[PDB]
Amino acid sequence: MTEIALIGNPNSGKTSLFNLITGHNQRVGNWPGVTVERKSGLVKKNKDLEIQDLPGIYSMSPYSPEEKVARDYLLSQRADSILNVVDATNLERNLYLTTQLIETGIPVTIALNMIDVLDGQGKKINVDKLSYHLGVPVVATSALKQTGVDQVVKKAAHTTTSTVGDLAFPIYDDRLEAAISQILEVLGNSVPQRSARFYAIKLFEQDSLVEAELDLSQFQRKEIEDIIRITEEIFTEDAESIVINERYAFIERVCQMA
Ligand SMILES: Nc1nc2c(ncn2[C@@H]2O[C@H](COP(=O)(O)OP(=O)(O)O)[C@@H](O)[C@H]2O)c(=O)[nH]1
Repeated sequence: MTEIALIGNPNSGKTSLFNLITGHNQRVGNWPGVTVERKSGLVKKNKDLEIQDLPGIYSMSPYSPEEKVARDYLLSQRADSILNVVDATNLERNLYLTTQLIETGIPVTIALNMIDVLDGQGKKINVDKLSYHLGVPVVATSALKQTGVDQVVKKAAHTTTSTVGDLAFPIYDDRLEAAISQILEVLGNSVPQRSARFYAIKLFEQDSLVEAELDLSQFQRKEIEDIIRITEEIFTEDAESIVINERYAFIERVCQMA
C-alpha cells in the first residue's frame, strides 16, 4: 500500500528506529549486483505500510556504491514517502543531506532523533518553527525513551506523493536560482517533472551518473554548458562549490529559529 524510505546520516539512530517500527517483520538481502545490504519490512502496528531501509549516507554523491543505491531507489519513484532520520545534536551537518533529499520530489518527513540527549546538553530546538521554515514535517523522536516513533510513522504515511501537492524546495541565492530555472527550461520534457530540480542541480554540478544516464540533445548539452560557465563567472567560483556554499547558507538561514 504505502512505501516509506528510511534514510539519514550514519549513527543518527536508523537501525534503532527501524527495529522499533518493523519489529521482526524484516527481510535482509541484496541490492542487484552491488555489495550493499538491502533490508525492508512491515510497520509492526500498521501492517499495510512497508519501510525500505537505505544506506547510511552523508550526501547523494556519485562516488560510493552506497550513495548510488540510495540515489537510484529515490529516483525510481518506488517510495511514496521519505522518513529522514536526523541527529538533533548535530543538526547543522545532518540537514545537508536533507536539502538534497527534498529535491528528489518525494515528500520528506523528519524524525528529529536523539531528542533526549539534546536536553542533557542544554541546547534546544523549536520543532514548530523548524518544520515550517524547512518546509517539511518535523517530529521529535527518541529511539531510547521510545517517544515520537508512532507519531512520525503516521506523519510519514500521510506525507506522500499522492497527498502532497505543494512541495517547498530549498530556495537559494537568486544568481543560482536563475541558473536552475535556465537548466530546467532547457531540459523541457527530458527529465521527470517531480525529480526535475534534483536533475537540474546535478547537471549544474556536472555529475557523472546523471549526465551519463540521460540522453540529452546537442542543443540541450550546449545550452547547459553556457549557463554553467556564466554562473561560474558571476560567482567567480566553480559550480560544485557554489552549490555547497548555497546549501549551508540555507541551513544557517533555517537555523534562525534553532
Ligand atoms: N540516547 C539516545 N541514543 C540513541 C537514540 N537512537 C539511537 N541511539 C544510539 O545511537 C547508537 C547508534 O544507533 P544506530 O541505530 O546503529 O545508528 P544508525 O548507524 O543510523 O543505524 C546506538 O549506540 C544507540 O544507543 C536515541 O534516540 N537516544
